[PDB]
Amino acid sequence: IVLLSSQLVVAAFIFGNTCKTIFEAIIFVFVMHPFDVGDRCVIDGNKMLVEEMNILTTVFLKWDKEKVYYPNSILCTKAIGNFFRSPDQGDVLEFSVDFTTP
Amino acid sequence: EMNILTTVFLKWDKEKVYYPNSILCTKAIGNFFRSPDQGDVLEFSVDFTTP
Amino acid sequence: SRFGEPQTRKILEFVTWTIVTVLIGAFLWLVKTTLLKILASSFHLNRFFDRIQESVFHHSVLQTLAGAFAKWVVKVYNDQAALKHALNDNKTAVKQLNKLVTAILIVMMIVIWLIVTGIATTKLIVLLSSQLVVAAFIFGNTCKTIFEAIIFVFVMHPFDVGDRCVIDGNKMLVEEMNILTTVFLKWDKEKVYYPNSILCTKAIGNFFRSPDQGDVLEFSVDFTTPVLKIGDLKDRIKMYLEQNLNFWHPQHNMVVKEIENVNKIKMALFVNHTINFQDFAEKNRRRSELVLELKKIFEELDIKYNLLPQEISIRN
Amino acid sequence: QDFAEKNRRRSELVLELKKIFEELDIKYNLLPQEISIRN
Amino acid sequence: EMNILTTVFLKWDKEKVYYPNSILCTKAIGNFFRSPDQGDVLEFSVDFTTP
Amino acid sequence: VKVYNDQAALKHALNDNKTAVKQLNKLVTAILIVMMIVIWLIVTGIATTKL
Ligand SMILES: CCCCCCCCCCCCCCCC(=O)O
Ligand SMILES: CCCCCCCCCCCCCCCC(=O)O
Ligand SMILES: CCCCCCCCCCCCCCCC(=O)O
Ligand SMILES: CCCCCCCCCCCCCCCC(=O)O
Repeated sequence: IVLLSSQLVVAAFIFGNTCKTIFEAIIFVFVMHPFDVGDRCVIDGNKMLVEEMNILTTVFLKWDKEKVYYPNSILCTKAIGNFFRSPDQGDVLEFSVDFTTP
Repeated sequence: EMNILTTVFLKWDKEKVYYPNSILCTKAIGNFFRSPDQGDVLEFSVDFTTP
Repeated sequence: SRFGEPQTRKILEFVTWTIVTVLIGAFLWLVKTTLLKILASSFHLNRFFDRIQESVFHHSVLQTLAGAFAKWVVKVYNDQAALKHALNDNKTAVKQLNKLVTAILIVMMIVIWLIVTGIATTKLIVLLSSQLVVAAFIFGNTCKTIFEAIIFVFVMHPFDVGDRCVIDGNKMLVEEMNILTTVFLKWDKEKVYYPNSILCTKAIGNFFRSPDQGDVLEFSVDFTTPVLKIGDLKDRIKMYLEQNLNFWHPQHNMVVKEIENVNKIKMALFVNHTINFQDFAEKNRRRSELVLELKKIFEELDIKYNLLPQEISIRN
Repeated sequence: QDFAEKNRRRSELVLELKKIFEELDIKYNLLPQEISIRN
Repeated sequence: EMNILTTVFLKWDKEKVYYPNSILCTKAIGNFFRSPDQGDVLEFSVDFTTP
Repeated sequence: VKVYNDQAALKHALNDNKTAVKQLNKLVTAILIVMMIVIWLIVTGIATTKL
């Protein structure tokens, strides 16, 4: 019994960090829950559609439908926009005219 | 809205943004609500020869 | 490259414990074997079973035929090769995992035997304990790295061998997969060794696994272009796309984006290809023809862009 | 959530702005350049 | 030359450069020697009115 | 004389890619010697347990 417990401690020392990552990803997916499948999200300015959610990764489609795999261990530290959940959105048209325009 | 793990914000165009508190807490945050009357600037230029 | 190429009392106590240790060993052996079999199988069985069956079908057909055709025949052989390479790399990776695990299993069993049997004495236990602690630091990052690499390769599995992937804007073909590295070919066929410990933190694109992809043609026209010519441009583009349905889906959008000064209107044409971008050269050939069609339409409709006029004052 | 639709609506607004500038005769001009000629 | 702690490289102008292996271990490394025949690109532009 | 000069050039060209192995050998050996000192101290019983 002692020997078994001793090795669990060693394994923790060595692999605890990967277990930590998996757990953090679980919290991101089930507790924070920033998006669902089919939502358009904005990550680093990229407007992407969520195709699939998993524990370790999120699969998105870019505007040109390239499939992209993001580790959840990375998404956990980003600010994520979600258009699906947004209220009516606004916009801007910028332009310029001559100084002398009455 | 506010929560323990994440703060939710709306941008000027109203997209909804989920922003983890674990990153937000290491940033400097301005707050216009709590601010006193604020100031502003108009920059412009004129010709050198203007008297 | 594979792709892209042109005192019987004490004696019995001893024996009893030796037998127990041996059984522990067998148990762990069984566990080890089982986990590797699961990993090795599920990796492919639940992902490309169907590609294997397609390959078998086409070869059955070729054998039958023997009793753009050439382009088809070549594609059939290239796809079979890709599956063979994926299969061999998986077998290799699993064998490498097998060696790492077998070796640690053997070592721990030696230690277990020595201590449960009473052979190791207090001083030996102290030294073994220290050796393990020191090793824990030295090989600490290595063990972590290998573990993460295993999860990346077998669990996350963002790409297979032969897939055209996009990493940090670099469109690269996967040549080989291993536990510590992935080998990629760049568009100019430079061979790149890319560590998995880095690749594990990136967003990785995969064209092979993508649905039909879209594209954009951006352009500008003069601000004075009559709205009627803008309407004719939209109509002419629609007719072009509808006459080439082997290349383009009927759905497209013309977006007017911006008015700069009162001189320029910025526009973009959004189109949809009938292919994904695994064949990059083919994508560019189809796009190239669309760009030349846009050229032709502008000439026929007399769509122009002029620079703003400059007023000049002359002193002597 | 639907970008193609957003852009269609925005495009019509951009073209309306174009139309208004033309009808109201709103322009932009470059600053005049004085030239001295030494032949 | 290659050693355990460092790799020594020559730049195009033959400057001798010493890299810690500890930093090379985290880089993507191209290898021309091991590459298949390589390709290239010539970019250019022409007038819009070119027939 | 050309044959012997070419032989020397080739032996060096081949030995140049094995320098890392020679370095590893020295490292491993140093470790091995230390391990054997410790083994000697323990197996002969000369060392005591407090030390
Ligand atoms: C606490 C960690 C121990 C378990 C280690 C095994 C890896 C975590 C479980 C993987 C679940 C499947 C993840 C999604 C895979 C996919 O992208 O299809
Ligand atoms: C590792 C454990 C994490 C869970 C402990 C924190 C509890 C959740 C904190 C709020 C963020 C998620 C919002 C859920 C909706 C709600 O309950 O209001
Ligand atoms: C770090 C400890 C060893 C890891 C397990 C064995 C090696 C795993 C596979 C990585 C690639 C090494 C083999 C190919 C080398 C080559 O390119 O010739
Ligand atoms: C024996 C421990 C020494 C500590 C340094 C660890 C590496 C072992 C020594 C081998 C030499 C490493 C390369 C340095 C360059 C050279 O040898 O010229």
